[PDB]
Amino acid sequence: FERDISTEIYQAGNKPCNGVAGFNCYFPLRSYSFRPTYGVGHQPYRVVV
Amino acid sequence: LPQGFSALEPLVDLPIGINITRFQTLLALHRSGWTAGAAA
Amino acid sequence: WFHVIKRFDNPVLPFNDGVYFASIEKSNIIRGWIFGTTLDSKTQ
Ligand SMILES: *[C@@H]1O[C@H](CO)[C@@H](O)[C@H](O)[C@H]1NC(C)=O
Repeated sequence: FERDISTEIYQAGNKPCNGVAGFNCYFPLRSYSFRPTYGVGHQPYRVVV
Repeated sequence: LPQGFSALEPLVDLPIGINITRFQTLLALHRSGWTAGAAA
Repeated sequence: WFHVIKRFDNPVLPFNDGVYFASIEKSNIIRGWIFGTTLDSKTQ
């Protein structure tokens, strides 16, 4: 039950990213991009616990 | 700190859920620099 | 042990599995507390 909303740039390698994208510097968040043409496994689902 | 025994009754429970690593106290300064009381 | 009287010592103390806080005081100098990780606006 831990929520993390930090937008700091992930440091994949050892070179510092300094908040900008670069070599071994990827944004921690990706987009699902839900589409009807996608497969059943890739289809969006709403989960309530 | 005096001798003796005393038990602390529960006071509050909050579902805040955030990660905690550091803390700092808060003082009530009075302007009558500044003049403040003595506390420990 | 910290004393306030000038004596103005409000450092950022570390947090751990728990904290025991004691205050010998009169006239309510100590008011409240702040908790967090980076103590800035970036984190909760
Ligand atoms: C809580 O925050 C501190 C300071 O940013 C960090 O070092 C620690 O890893 C965090 N806790 C978790 C479980 O990530």
